[PDB]
Amino acid sequence: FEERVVTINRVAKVVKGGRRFRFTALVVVGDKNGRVGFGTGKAQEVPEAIKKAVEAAKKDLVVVPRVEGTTPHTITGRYGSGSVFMKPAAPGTGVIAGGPVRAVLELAGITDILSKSLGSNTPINMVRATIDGLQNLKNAEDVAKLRGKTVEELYN
RNA sequence: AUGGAGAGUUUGAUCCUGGCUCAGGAUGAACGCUGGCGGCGUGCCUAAUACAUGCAAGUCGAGCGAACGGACGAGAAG
Repeated sequence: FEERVVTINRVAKVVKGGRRFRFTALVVVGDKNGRVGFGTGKAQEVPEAIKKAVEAAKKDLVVVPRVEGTTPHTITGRYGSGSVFMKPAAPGTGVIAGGPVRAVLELAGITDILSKSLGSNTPINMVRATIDGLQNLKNAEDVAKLRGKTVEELYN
């Protein structure tokens, strides 16, 4: 699994002595073949935080439906105030996405997509919104099975 | 399906709300520095301010009278 460090944040807890600092890492994990995960890890040192995040991301991996390097249908993934619109694109379009979304889509093995972050730009909520969208993605075969029709009948 | 990227900044730290700021494209542009050439364009946006000088509306003799020019070529031998 490829691993990309989306953000590293120095967080502080106030004690009598003063502020105690730890580092938080947000990491996306993917095989670049329809499985992607995200995890957060916190530690006094950044390498240890990254490592914990990688282990967390591997624990939660989501299967993404892909139609020839794009998504099956347009979707708006929403989590909290985070909102990400993702529209399927033709080959050679490239990944048109910003910041956290790019990492998630690339590691999921999506090479062509149109995306816009419509909500919060906070990295974690953008990632969760993106994952939500991918989770609500559906494939024609499953829709056909659920609706008791052939894929051809689905499209008429 | 031919088409859609975000970032910084309120806190000890946080999530949110929210404004501010930036990365792009464009111009009858101006200014600074610099400057080889060619092709094709563009060039008073302001004082519908005032304007020296030349030029930008004439033509027709197959409408007309008249005037000039007087060829060709009429006479005398100084």
